Amino acid sequence: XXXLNFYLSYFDDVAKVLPREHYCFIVGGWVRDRILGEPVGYNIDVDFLTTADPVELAKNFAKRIGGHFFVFEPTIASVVLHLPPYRYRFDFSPLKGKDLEKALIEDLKERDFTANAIAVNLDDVLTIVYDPTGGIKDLEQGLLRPVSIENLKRDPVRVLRGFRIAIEKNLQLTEDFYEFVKEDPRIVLKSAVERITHELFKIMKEKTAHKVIRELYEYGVLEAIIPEIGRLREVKDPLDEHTLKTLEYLEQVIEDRAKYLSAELLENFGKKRVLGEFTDVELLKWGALFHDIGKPQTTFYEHDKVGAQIVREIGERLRWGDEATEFVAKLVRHHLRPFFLREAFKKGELKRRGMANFWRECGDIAPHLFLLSIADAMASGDEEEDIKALMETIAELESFNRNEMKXXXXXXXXXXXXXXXXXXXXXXXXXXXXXX
RNA sequence: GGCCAGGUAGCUCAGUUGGUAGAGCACUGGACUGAAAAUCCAGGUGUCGGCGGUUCGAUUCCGCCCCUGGCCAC
Repeated sequence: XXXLNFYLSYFDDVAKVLPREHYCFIVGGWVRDRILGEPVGYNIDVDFLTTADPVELAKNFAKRIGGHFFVFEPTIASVVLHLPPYRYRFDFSPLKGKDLEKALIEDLKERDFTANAIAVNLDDVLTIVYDPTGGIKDLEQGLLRPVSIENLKRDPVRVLRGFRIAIEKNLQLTEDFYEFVKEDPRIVLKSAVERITHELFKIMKEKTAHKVIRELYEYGVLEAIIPEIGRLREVKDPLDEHTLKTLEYLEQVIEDRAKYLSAELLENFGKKRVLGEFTDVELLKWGALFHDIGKPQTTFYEHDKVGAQIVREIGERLRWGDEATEFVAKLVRHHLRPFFLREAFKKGELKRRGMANFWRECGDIAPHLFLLSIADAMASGDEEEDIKALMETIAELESFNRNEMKXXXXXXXXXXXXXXXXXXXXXXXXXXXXXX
């Protein structure tokens, strides 16, 4: 054990439920988050270790705060409270033993990292902390240290969390972690697939993510999870450096998306929800990772379609959404289109036909496609003239869409009259002529 | 409570832009057979999980539910 800021309102609701003879402990992330003094976000996650009945506790607590109560999995209980601006999650876990303190420490020693192993008493919050793993000492040094490499081997998905949190909380992972990763990167494959997928996305969520992705490529964890990435190396132009730099540039372009896309294209950008907590932005970055996955398979003619099917296979395997992998695949197939239309514009051969076709085929990925094309044009070292030509091409497409665009009898006649419309009796006579 | 994948004949499974339904085991009858095996030919009354919505037309598109399975601490 080592010795106001730790306060959360709903902790009161924990005290008005929890019995007089039972004790409660605040454990894990929320402590670390607060020790770092990091801003409490709109998403709040708190973890508890209680000596009372987790089911009863969570039930009455949930009835108090007006959230939904549920249990899963050493069964752990949870309460979820969700309204549009803020979302709370409280995980309640059982703590049993003859000795309280010994049991608490016993639990804390099993956790993934030092900073996560810190715990406090709920009553002292409403300040003596428990960190047998010496978390705080590492937090002062800006270090993220696994409690044991055995703990990381027991639950290999933690190996991914290390990469995430270190970037997310801006900490430096210690040496034994990287050493152990170097040993067997493949270890992550021991835990469940959906957890790896979820962590991968959670990494793709933050804007420094390209650094972590590079770390996963160099340490070969990414290859272990996504084998098709390793096949970017066998072809020399450096393709892997090209794609990773394409990703970094895509994040830069994403931050600059306001000055590139028009207002109507920026309107709904980022609003598509995938896997519940993630947006089409993550899908954009994933699209940047896979933007050329087809070059090793095939000058490379068909590599975009091949890319699409490969991405589809990956989405199938890694248990993404159907709509998520569909979106990313569609993003990959069309990845070279703005360059083609750019080539049509530079020679002045681009007209209403090609624009109409472009907005017909894919209008949904248009902003994503534009940003991605810009990023790729940056990573390939295109001359400034070419870049500006591309951005003016994009300008022309948006300019075209914004203003300049304004048994079977039903099936063919309706479609034909709708196509011809894109004057009742006249059109009727036209349909009558269309019949013969 | 959240995400993901499935729901189609008794069992078990296909079906990328909307039309009228498909296989195999199994089951019934029949044929070659002293007999049978096994093989060939014929037989599917399916509220395409459920109720609405757009369409003349929904297994397919959209919306809301039901059921089964997989995941959900740090």
